[PDB]
Amino acid sequence: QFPQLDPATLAAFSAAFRGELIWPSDADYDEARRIWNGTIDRRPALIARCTSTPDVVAAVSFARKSGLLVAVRGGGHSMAGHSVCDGGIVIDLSLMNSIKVSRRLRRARAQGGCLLGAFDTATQAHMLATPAGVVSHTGLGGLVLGGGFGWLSRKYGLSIDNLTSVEIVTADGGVLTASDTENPDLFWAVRGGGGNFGVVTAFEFDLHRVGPVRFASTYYSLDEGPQVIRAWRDHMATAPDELTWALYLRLAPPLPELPADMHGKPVICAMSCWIGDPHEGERQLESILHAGKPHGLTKATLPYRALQAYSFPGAVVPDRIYTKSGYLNELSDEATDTVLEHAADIASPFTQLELLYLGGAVARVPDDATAYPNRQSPFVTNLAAAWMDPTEDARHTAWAREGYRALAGHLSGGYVNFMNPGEADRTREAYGAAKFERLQGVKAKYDPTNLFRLNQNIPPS
Amino acid sequence: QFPQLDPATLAAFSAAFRGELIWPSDADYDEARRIWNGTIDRRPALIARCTSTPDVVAAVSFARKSGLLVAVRGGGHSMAGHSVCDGGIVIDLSLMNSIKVSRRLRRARAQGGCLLGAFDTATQAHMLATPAGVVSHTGLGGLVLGGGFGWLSRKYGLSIDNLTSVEIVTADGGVLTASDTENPDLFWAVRGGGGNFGVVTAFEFDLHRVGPVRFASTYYSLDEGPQVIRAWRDHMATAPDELTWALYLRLAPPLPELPADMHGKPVICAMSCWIGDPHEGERQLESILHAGKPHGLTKATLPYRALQAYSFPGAVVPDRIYTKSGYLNELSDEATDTVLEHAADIASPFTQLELLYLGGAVARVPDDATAYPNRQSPFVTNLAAAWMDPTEDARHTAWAREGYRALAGHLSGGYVNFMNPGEADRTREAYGAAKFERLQGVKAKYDPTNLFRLNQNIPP
Ligand SMILES: Cc1cc2nc3c(=O)[nH]c(=O)nc-3n(C[C@H](O)[C@H](O)[C@H](O)COP(=O)(O)OP(=O)(O)OC[C@H]3O[C@@H](n4cnc5c(N)ncnc54)[C@H](O)[C@@H]3O)c2cc1C
Ligand SMILES: Cc1cc2nc3c(=O)[nH]c(=O)nc-3n(C[C@H](O)[C@H](O)[C@H](O)COP(=O)(O)OP(=O)(O)OC[C@H]3O[C@@H](n4cnc5c(N)ncnc54)[C@H](O)[C@@H]3O)c2cc1C
Repeated sequence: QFPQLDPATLAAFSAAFRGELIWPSDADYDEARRIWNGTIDRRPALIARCTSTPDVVAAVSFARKSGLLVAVRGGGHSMAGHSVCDGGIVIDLSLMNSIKVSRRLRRARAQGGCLLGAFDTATQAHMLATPAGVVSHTGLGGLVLGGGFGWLSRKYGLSIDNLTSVEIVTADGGVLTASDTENPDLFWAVRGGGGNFGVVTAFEFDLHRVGPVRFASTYYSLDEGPQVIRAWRDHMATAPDELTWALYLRLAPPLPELPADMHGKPVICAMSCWIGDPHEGERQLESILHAGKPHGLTKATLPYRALQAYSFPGAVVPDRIYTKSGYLNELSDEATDTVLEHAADIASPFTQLELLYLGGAVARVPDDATAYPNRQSPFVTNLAAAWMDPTEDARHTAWAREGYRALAGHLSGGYVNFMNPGEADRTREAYGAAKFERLQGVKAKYDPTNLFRLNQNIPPS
Repeated sequence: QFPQLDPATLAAFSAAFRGELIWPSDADYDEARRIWNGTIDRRPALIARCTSTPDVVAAVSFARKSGLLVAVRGGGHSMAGHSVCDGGIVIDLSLMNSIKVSRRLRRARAQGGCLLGAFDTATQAHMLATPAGVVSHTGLGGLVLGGGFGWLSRKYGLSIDNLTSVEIVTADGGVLTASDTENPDLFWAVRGGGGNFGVVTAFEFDLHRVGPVRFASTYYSLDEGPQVIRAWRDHMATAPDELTWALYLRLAPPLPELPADMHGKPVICAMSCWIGDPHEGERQLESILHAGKPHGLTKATLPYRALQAYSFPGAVVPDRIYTKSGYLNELSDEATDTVLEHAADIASPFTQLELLYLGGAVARVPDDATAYPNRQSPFVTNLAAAWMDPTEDARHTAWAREGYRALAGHLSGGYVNFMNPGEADRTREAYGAAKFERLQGVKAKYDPTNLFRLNQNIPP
């Protein structure tokens, strides 16, 4: 926390760095060191709030020369707590939030500290968009480096499936461009390989015209759980790419569109949208609303930016979280009953068991085309415990582990962006042998000293 | 657009500047110089995309020493076309988009090139908010400098009502902080005085906790205009601050919630929300949804970031715009009949005659407390023509001038942020005589040479 640093190397850093520094003595230190996973409480020796690529260069070099453990933070959403370290440096990108958008080229160049909401605002000024996650205050940086999925994915792929190049500052402090024609080995590995390979300071995306989106959300009783999940599973097997439909098993939020009788009870929250013409969307969405008896139905036609900003409306932002996730190739009747059993035990108002269906454009990309594993597994499940009181940490986490272990025979792989702080040992199984090996090769070449290790880490061969 | 420039001056600029420069022969020049108002087609000598306060200092100094006319651009939304110039320099702030939010202090610090949706995204990470306009790709910069109202304004006041300081780069190239206790004269004037005083590089705002908001939108046939508008004006006179309710007279959008038989027909779009508990919200909104026979009802409970991003679902972004706007102290029956007459002439899809009701927290601030005029006038009406084809410019433009002149007997003042490119002459009437005089005194102190004149200009 207060390590001795060489004064000369510190002075050099300072003259070269135009951003803001935050030291452990400063009034804003405790707030700046907080990340969205409030169970992570770590005290860096320094927070370096970078404002340009040269800033990031100066910070990487200063960390390398100084031997400080490097944490890189984009939006701070790491479910594993990777964006803050004890005793090291946080290379904080959050003030690097610029997006340039060319309407004529349908192209966006976004800085590596951008929030999704900032990105979506900029592109939707021209009615353009590309795929990213569903929660507006997520960081673009960590999400895209992991793959990145959300509302537009079945139609347009992962965020990485629309990435055309990056600017990246590597461990030696060099700046590189990686694309299909420049450093293509590196460009393959950052598309799903995390922060393993250097600090991405700029992402370039291809964009799509995305007009108003017919959206519906509704709640079903858990009593109809088997019928609704089976309807969903079967429907999605053959659904148009334009339909996206997610199920979130949760306590029903105390909202006026729901009967007060249902408040605080476990329910299925079904969220769905049609990426395409809204009169077609009305017809498609209507055909799936009656999976069970619907309650608290909201239907609306939203600009895409509002659909992005919609998840997940509540009075409280949860302080503490714990996730256990994996992919499924098939969702059997026995797996569904497991899901529903564990759902009924849910305790916190903020906890959910989510069941996502990917496939569509995501699956049509050849497996070896990026470092993202598991394109062929269309289902994702996430036991996302979330709560407030730290005295309850044991009970919440036990809930998520029990559900995972009960589902374990059905699960395969794992999305790097959904790993928790105790899942370092999941990296090889999540990527697979062929992928984990080619990633190690690229690690050996670009970060042979493993300067970047506060991520779902790939050690160099 | 290709002036002769001094090599020493230019070299000084280059050395001190760390942003991106765009010259006329660059491939991204034509796209960079386009602003929201597509009727404004202008060619600067230079576009300087600043990336920090010292960038802005360098660009201001350079423009002053070169005698380049200065345009300042935050989000490019100027209804008057002020953010681009022929032959000058555009100090383009769009890359200065960062926001720091303290949860513990309920405070944010936003750079001068931020977009509303970026600001709202950052503060809503902590369930916090402060009032701003209703379209997210609007620039925070020009919006706040002229006042700024939107959904949270009845409860929480104008954007400026929540501003506690600014960092500003003045015409002589100095950097200054202005607040209630530091250069308070300048702090009074930037709250409503536009970009007249320098380039704001950071805005600091107090925030409020804003959770899920109950929201409703519905359409009424224009036939029921007299009773709908009367219901609205009478109800807003005594409405809780928590309720915001606006009317948009327009051709009905081809949305699936509206019957096919109303598409493109003359309607009132009523948009409302309750800033407060959503169960109370459901009750209050139910009470106003039958002002006439409702059609195409949407009700949702939305995070505030989604309410902000909502205005408005449409598949085409309008290229050309022209606005005529005023305040009303009262909306009589004859004024009502006048607006309904002119709304029935709307014969194209993207134009709106908007009818807003402000008051609440906005009218509770003493009138001399900021440079924003017209706090005691609750109504704003905006004839907002919007269209695509340049050959139609004269027809749309005429529609809006005709409505404004028919209403002119009822109208007073004007919101600076709704002025068209031909309304330079309205500045005095907008502010009123006492404000405009206090404003010219501040202008003589901070911008005596009127370097910053591409705004609703206040000469010193
Ligand atoms: C509420 C919530 C909702 C989510 N929803 C979705 C979703 O819908 N879809 C989805 O795909 N994912 C989603 N996620 C998971 C998310 O993708 C990961 O948490 C992601 O890692 C967050 O990125 P970030 O920059 O905010 O996080 P950080 O904690 O800042 O960073 C995460 C990791 O990326 C590295 N990193 C970040 N930026 C850079 C950069 N510019 N260059 C190099 N390395 C970098 C960090 O070192 C760290 O290892 C969500 C997360 C949260 C908390
Ligand atoms: C679709 C749309 C919706 C709108 N809705 C609302 C609304 O709901 N409520 C509302 O109050 N207003 C609203 N407006 C009006 C808006 O407030 C003005 O158009 C505002 O001037 C736009 O700010 P800007 O930075 O985007 O524009 P710009 O064209 O970039 O700038 C406008 C003026 O501000 C100056 N300027 C901009 N940034 C700075 C800065 N950082 N420092 C100094 N000078 C600066 C410019 O020189 C120019 O004179 C809206 C505008 C549009 C186009």
